[PDB]
Amino acid sequence: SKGEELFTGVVPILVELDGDVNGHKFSVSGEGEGDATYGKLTLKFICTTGKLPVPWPTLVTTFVQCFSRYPDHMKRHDFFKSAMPEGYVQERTISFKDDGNYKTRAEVKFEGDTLVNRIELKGIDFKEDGNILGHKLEYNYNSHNVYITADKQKNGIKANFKIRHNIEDGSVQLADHYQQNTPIGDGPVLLPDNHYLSVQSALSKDPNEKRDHMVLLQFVTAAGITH
Ligand SMILES: [Cl-]
Ligand SMILES: [Cl-]
Repeated sequence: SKGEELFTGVVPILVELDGDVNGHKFSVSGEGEGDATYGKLTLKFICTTGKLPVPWPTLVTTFVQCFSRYPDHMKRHDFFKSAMPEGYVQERTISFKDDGNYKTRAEVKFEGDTLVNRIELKGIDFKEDGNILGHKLEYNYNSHNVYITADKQKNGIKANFKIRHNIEDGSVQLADHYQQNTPIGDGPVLLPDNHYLSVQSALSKDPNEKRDHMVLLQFVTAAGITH
């Protein structure tokens, strides 16, 4: 079907983010590939402006849910692939409990044969000595569920979830995520019933890379519709 046929193989990915958090500006480029048949992503991100002024884990969710594995019985409800190749706009607010928030606007679409995620991120109201700008968050990542609902009015979807970032003192920082996705163009989309994505993410470093960077391996599987 439309869009999902573009994901049967391994697809190259490009990620590009312009960020400004509390006035601290940065840019990040990423490259890698996705194999939606297995829900599999492999990505490497490089901060092209120097040192990243926020913890890498805080950007994971912002840096391509069209690569989720939708089981065959759920494929009528895979919005993200259905919008391709024209794509979708993905907007989020990420509210760090007792700290500031990120607002992200992204366009996810094909440019030629490459799946691109172009993002602008703005962060406001952060504590300069908080867990984010104080770099108190551990370089690790928990497994989470992403809860998806249809947005009939906008012909798209919403999602809600709460990321839990381990802090170096053995506590956890909550990062509430509010998400809205809108298809690009007048084409057909598959609006889903309520369901979720089960997401596991592993963060590492490239031993040969001297720039500030993050390697991400992620598995995402849709679930919650069966009966
Ligand atoms: Cl970090
Ligand atoms: Cl969760």
